[PDB]
Amino acid sequence: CRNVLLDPQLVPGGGASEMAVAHALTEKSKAMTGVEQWPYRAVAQALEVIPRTLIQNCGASTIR
Amino acid sequence: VKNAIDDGCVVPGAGAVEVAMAEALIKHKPSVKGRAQLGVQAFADALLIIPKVLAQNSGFDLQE
Repeated sequence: CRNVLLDPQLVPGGGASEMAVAHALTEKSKAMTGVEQWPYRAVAQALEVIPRTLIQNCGASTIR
Repeated sequence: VKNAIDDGCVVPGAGAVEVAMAEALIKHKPSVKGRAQLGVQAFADALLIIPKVLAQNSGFDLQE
């Protein structure tokens, strides 16, 4: 409740909040096109684990 | 392909017929003993190895 109170913005759980930021980060990394792109490319890809994990968890094929 | 042009008959491919017999082998049709009932039960599954191995070699599941 307090997290709703402290933050009164409800954000969609899982991959919705996940894959969203990734492309930004990539585009970010791509718009930055430095070395730090690779961390963002790492970070944006670091996000994808949990939906993958959820697909890992659910029993379906994740990379699909 | 000559076996197609020599023969007026061609059997349909892509493993669609293997799932087709496995149930068409519907059992206690070998009510005889249960050894033939295994002989069919073992055999119904051997039919599907090609439909398996493809969906296997393809994405998703060879089974699902």
